Amino acid sequence: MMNIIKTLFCSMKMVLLLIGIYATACGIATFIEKYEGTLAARLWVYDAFWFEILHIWLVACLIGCFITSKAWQRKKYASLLLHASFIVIIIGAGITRYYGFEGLMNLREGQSVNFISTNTHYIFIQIKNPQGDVESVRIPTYIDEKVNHKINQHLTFFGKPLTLHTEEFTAKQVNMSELFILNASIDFLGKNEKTLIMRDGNNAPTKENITMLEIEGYKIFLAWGIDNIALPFSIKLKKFELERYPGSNSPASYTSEVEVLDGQNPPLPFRIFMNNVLDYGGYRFFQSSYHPDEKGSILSVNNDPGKTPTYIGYAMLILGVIWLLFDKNGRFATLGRFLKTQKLQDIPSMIKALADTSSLTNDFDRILVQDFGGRIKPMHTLANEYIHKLTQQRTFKGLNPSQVFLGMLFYPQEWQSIQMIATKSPKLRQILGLDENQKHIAYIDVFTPQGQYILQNYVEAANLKSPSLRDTFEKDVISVDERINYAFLIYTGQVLRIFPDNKSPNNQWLYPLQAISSAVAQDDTKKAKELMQIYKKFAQGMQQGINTHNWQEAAQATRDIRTFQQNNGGSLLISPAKVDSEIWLNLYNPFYQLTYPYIFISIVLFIIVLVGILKNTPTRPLIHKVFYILLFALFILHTCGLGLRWYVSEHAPWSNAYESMLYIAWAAILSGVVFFRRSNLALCASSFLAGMTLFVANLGDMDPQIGNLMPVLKSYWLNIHVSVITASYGFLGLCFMLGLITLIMFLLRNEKRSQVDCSILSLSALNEMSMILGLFLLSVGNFLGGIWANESWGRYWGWDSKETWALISIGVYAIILHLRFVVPKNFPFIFASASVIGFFSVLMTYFGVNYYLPVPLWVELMVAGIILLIIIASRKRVLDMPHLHHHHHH
Ligand SMILES: CCCCCCCCCCCCCCCCCCCC(=O)O[C@H](COC(=O)CCCCCCCCCCCCCC)COP(=O)(O)OCCN
Ligand code: HEB
Repeated sequence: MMNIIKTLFCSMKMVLLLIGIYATACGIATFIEKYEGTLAARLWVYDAFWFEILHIWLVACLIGCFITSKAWQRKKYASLLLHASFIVIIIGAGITRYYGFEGLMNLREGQSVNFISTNTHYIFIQIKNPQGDVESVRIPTYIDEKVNHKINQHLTFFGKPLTLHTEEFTAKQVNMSELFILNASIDFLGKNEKTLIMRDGNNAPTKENITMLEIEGYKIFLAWGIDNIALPFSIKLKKFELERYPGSNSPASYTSEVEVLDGQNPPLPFRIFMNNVLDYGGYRFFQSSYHPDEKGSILSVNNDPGKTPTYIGYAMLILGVIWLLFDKNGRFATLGRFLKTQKLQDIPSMIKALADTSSLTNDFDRILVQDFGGRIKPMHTLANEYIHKLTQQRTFKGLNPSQVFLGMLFYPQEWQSIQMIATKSPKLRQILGLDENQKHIAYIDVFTPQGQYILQNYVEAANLKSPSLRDTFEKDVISVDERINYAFLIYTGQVLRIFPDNKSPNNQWLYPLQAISSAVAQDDTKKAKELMQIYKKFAQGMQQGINTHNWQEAAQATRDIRTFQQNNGGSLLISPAKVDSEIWLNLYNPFYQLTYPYIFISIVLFIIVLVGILKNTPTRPLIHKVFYILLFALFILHTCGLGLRWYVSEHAPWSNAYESMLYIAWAAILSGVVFFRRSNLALCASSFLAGMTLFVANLGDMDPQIGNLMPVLKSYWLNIHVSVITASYGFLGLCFMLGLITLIMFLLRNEKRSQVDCSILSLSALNEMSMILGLFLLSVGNFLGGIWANESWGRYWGWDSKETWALISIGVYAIILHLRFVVPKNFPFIFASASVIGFFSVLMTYFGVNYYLPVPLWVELMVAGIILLIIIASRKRVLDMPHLHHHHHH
């Protein structure tokens, strides 16, 4: 009966302590991860028995706390669903612990492989009992080099049980032989002995057949290394392939094209692009690496039956959050009701010579060109995309993208010294030099004084391992290699994919040069000279134009080009009206500009409402009318622009990732405008959500902008995830601000102006509401990351830097909220203190981890002020939170 459990003291008082213990453990894990720099941290905490008991303790106490609170006598269903989920989540992780297979699969031509090779290391012990039997055991013993654990496993049953010990990693490798030597001792009745292990290479234990001991009942077999597991079906390669970028002989994309077969089930072919996955059984396969002989490829493999229950838990959690945010008698709506109750050829001047014309651009935008992905495009968009992926700036020093495109084409050697290419990490620039706080590099910078492309070796080594989770640097090298190859393609004309190779579609659409040299010269063509003199006139007029500025000869040349394409292309020839309309859209669309107002308006309305409640009198409805009218105007403009988007582009609002989040922002601002011509803060929140979603979506088309043949980060899950996390941190910052304001106000009250106490209560309520929103959004967000990882790059959630700390933020804010039930009185001041203090978890997750993947006394200057403020303000902390009052009272 529960009376004993009450003497176990399972109640909020203890649930808080368990959550705090879990948080501090998952935190300290980060520091030991750094200092040990290895899996040793997982040895101490993540996989230790600590959690394997603490999670059960937690679940049981949750159950007990709901029982003692009689949560099911009251109806309260939405909150039940919420804590119902976490139980499902944790039990799912639990099952994932025991049944989570893992390993690597070595696919090779004509091999017909059956074995997974595990990355989990193991030691092996076997004894041929005098009965010549096979008693065997496998012990994990996951040491590598930074940790050398004393084994304590002593099991066998043919006779007097085995006992074993490990001493020291006395390895002597020379890389001609992989001598991972290690010394150990073994015990048997009257026959204890000392031994050497010498683990073999990570490929497979075969040489470790040492056979250290022989006597029947004493014969022994020891090994240390990887084990293998057999699938129920065979796999083989059809033909591996690895394309190169032409300008660097560097790898572009992997392709497997494998086959699956069984002894009676006929073979099934299957295809795997570098981002694709195979699923035939419970197993799932991720292509992750290729052997440098380029005749075999490695697949990452996982099986985890815990997936479906955990997904059910995620769905339950989403539904619970959405339901609780509106269910009356929920704390959020109840605080809302409380609030409502109380209320040659040099660079300089070439930029000008390009910019101040626009005449050619007005028509060269109108040419039709291929992306060589397979899609025709109007020039403006292709050049926009190329310039945007080279320079992440929406615009350069000048030169609307088409202008810089022409410039790089026909004044190349100058732009070759311009710092176009963007680079993130300073480590990469450390190879190229000039390691200031630079944002860009020049194309010349990547070459030796000789013709050597210097980054080639770094990238060639990195791409072989980059597809998995990796250091930033391992991503930056390949991104910059891609951008460099694209700039090479922009040079020497290999992007001006104008001329069709045949009158019938048969579309390849050749370059300028090899068009003349090949198809044009090879085939009769006749249009040879025409095309020759057309392109030559183009080049001549352009190279003259920088001098004369009345270069319209290139404009007539462009008319010639367009007429040629018009009378040489087939049905692929888009109508001129549609081309004009597409460019017209790409210029006029609002979604770039609209990022700022949705934020600014929300903040400016929020601050004035804050000034209102700080003096406890309500704001005149005049401002409500004004700002609702402004939101209405922005909404009308946005809706019409989005409708025009749908009208011009057939992208079917179940569209590309970019437009989908535009529709989500539309929905958010709509919810704002339609249902809430009642309360200003609803406009604030709705506009802020729409603004954040819009900004993240627009950014999602800037950096991930496609070039050719490479995939990008357009996955719906990742975009939603980033947007949610950003909004959550915004809400949490607002919480921090409000709490700090409460702490300051506590200084002011002197019993002469009791109104400030009603203001205190109002602010505490608003802060708690905003923190509830923050916590719910952060909860959903953090798990969307685990969803994304599971379906994109690999296994699942995994104890990882910044992930544990997002979990710590969740944990701390959970502590803060339920806290209500523990602390008996003076809730306002307590809550203000905690709301300010807990912000450091978000600050960690956002900035600090990037330092701690030291004494920056800036943080000391911050925390000392916070501490002294709390100190002094505590002197007058006596207030309470009733829910029925007016005027002098709340
Ligand atoms: C259909 C099949 C039916 C089978 C039969 C019925 C079911 C029997 C079930 C038996 C279950 C026995 C075990 C129960 C206790 C296990 C508790 C620990 C579970 C756990 O740690 O899971 C981790 C998963 O990661 C995680 O992500 C854990 C989730 C996150 C942990 C915290 C929970 C979510 C956040 C909210 C917590 C509370 C908020 C405040 C903190 C494992 O680790 P791993 O993934 O590395 O495993 C791969 C290792 N090779
Ligand atoms: C998501 C996040 C979160 C988390 C993590 C949590 C976690 C928790 N939690 Fe929670 N909760 C929550 C969120 C939360 N939570 C909310 C939102 C609520 C609602 C409030 C009210 O309604 O009151 C609650 C509520 C609640 C309550 C109250 C209800 C009644 O009626 O009584 C309790 C007791 C609890 C406990 C708890 C515990 C023990 C734990 C550990 C696991 N919670």
